[PDB]
Amino acid sequence: MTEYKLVVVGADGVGKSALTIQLIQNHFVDEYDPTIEDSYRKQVVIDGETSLLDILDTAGQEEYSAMRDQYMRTGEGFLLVFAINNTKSFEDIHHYREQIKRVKDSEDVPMVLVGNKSDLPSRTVDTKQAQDLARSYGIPFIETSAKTRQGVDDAFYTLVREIRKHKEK
Ligand SMILES: C#Cc1c(F)ccc2cc(O)cc(-c3ncc4c(N5C[C@H]6CC[C@@H](C5)N6)nc(OC[C@@]56CCCN5C[C@H](F)C6)nc4c3F)c12
Ligand SMILES: Nc1nc2c(ncn2[C@@H]2O[C@H](COP(=O)(O)OP(=O)(O)CP(=O)(O)O)[C@@H](O)[C@H]2O)c(=O)[nH]1
Ligand SMILES: [Mg+2]
Repeated sequence: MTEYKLVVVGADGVGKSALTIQLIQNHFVDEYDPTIEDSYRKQVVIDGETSLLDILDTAGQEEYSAMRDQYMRTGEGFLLVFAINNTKSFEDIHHYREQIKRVKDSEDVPMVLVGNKSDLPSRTVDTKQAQDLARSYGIPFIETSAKTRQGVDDAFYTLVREIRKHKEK
């Protein structure tokens, strides 16, 4: 069975774990341990292909050991998550993309930009700003809410499709 290694990255509090748990368990809860980093799996059918998604939900201290580089390098695609109510989380996207390009040693890594917490009224990052950034990176942009489930399947399935496009090259 086909398997895809997906990694969910971004600033604290943006909703990486809530997104992951929506994908796997189809629900939202008010609280998630902010400290837990681990991998999870879901079996999915995307465009008729059955596959296993192994999802690394990142967390924990900001450290750059060689071991951490090597683990990140096994990721085949990355969700770059920010929250639409947190400008700093959007500003930090650049850094996460640089670290991915560094460990993958490539300017062509499958990535999707994800603007999470789309249900909240307290927007500080404009949709247009995010679209322009994703266009500049050459990657898709998906608006999500882990709370309502808006966009969640689309974000993960779009990342799988980006991985397939890379595999065709
Ligand atoms: C992820 C990943 C990541 C990759 F995708 C790819 C390759 C990587 C190779 C690494 O060896 C290591 C990583 C990696 N591991 C953890 C990070 C992290 N933490 C602290 C918090 C926020 C998320 C979670 C984990 N808990 N924080 C920031 O950056 C935070 C900011 C704010 C304070 C200063 N820095 C610089 C920028 F300004 C942004 N980067 C991180 C990072 F790159 C990598
Ligand atoms: N309204 C709303 N709340 C969200 C959404 N996604 C996550 N949350 C909430 O935001 C907070 C952070 O959620 P969490 O999933 O732990 O984020 P994280 O990015 O995993 C935090 P860490 O970086 O420490 O692992 C929680 O209170 C969570 O329920 C969303 O789409 N909408
Ligand atoms: Mg988390």
